[PDB]
Amino acid sequence: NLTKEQHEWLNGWLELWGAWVYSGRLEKRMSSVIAKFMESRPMCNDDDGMLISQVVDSVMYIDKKAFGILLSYYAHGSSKHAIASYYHRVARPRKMLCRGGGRIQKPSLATCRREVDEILNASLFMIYPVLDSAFKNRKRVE
Repeated sequence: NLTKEQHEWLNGWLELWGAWVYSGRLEKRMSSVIAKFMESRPMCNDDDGMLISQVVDSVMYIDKKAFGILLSYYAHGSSKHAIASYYHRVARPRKMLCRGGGRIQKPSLATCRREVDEILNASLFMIYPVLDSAFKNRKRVE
């Protein structure tokens, strides 16, 4: 988990970046995931939008599911509850280790809400050091 101040800082940047992405300003070549997402609010400037997009793509490409959830929340502006409702609606049957033995069952809505929150938190944790270093790298060289 990030500290409260680190979260406020990164969440702020991701809100600005998300609005910039949603306005269509990211070139398709810079991220196929973002481009595919966009085929289906104050904003940062273009230099910052590109820098953040390169950071996010370079971190989140490993987990397309989490990447999509990040884009739903920050770019489209969907609430965590709205993302979890759809996540729950399309969820696959899972092997659940219950008391007395395992069973096959689709996850509850409460479980899907917790998982969406955890996925967003884990994504911000991964993004934070890379974005912090990206801004510091730009400052150093320029």
